[PDB]
Amino acid sequence: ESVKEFLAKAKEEFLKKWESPSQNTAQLDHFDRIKTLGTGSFGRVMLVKHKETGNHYAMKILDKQKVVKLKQIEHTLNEKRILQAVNFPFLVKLEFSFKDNSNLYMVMEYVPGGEMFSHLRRIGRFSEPHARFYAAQIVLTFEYLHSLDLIYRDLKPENLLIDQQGYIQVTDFGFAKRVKGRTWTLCGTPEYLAPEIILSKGYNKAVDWWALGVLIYEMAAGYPPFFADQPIQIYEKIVSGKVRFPSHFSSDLKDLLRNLLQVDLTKRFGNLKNGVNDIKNHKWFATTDWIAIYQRKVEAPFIPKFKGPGDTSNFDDYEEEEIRVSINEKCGKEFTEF
Ligand SMILES: Nc1ncnc2cccnc12
Repeated sequence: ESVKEFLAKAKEEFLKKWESPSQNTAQLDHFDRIKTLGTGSFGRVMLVKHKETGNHYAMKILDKQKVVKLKQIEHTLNEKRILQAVNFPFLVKLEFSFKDNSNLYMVMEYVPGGEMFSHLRRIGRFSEPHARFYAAQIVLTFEYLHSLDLIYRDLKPENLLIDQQGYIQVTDFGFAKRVKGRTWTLCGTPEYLAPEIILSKGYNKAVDWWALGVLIYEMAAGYPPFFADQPIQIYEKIVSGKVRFPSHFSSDLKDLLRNLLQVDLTKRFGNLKNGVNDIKNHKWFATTDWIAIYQRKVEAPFIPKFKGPGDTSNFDDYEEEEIRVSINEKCGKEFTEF
């Protein structure tokens, strides 16, 4: 009942913000630009510093004209509307949003420890206790999101930031969506796509649980279970029903992964009548204190090395390009609700 009442209150608070989203809560010249942290086909993420408070933030900047061209309008409205409405210990916090003639802006707490991707590649692979610590946070985050009728759809090591206490902060809600029933958009990263996405079926929250299986495999092995030079070759392996496990995997880990990487979505863990409890009660999680994880009372496997809230040493170097704002408004109608 404690879990039921927790999720009931979580949905109440989410729906209130979902129905009346915040808008236009800062502007660009409130911030100093420090460094580019990441870049993509229609946007980038910048470390900025608020000029009055001195607080650091990660500012995601989306070029409206490129969003329209790459057909991401609904997705970018999804991302901001969901992000301003959620509240959970392992979700990055959105502090401000706003738009101008050229760009959409989402200003989030800056997580200085870097992406899980970098740490995993630097160490090679995580021990099973280490992987289990991160996986538990994802299980709880998906329990939270799915109860709000949200699907995340972009689980991968690059989107999991390690914070100052060594806990996960999920970033990038670019593909997240509120869904009652099924949805159909082809999106995600090829290595992490469930078979039903590849086969163009109407799919549901089960694709997140599949992605968790890929993520746990990758954390524990150092590479994802379906790998190839071309995406088409990755897709053939995903739909085949065949995964090979390293010998060092425990029997409990292999058993959990066979049930998360179940190609038949009606037999996949997290999508059965017991929902998430088939995962939480699995023998691989027998040592996990779910409440202690939620309360951030478990000592983390490692704390990232960084010097302070403005340290960027755990992120990589990108060409520094202008943040240009046109003298004319672009795509005003398409982003009216942002
Ligand atoms: N919130 C963030 N904090 C730190 N680095 C990031 C990189 C990409 C996206 N978001 C962030």
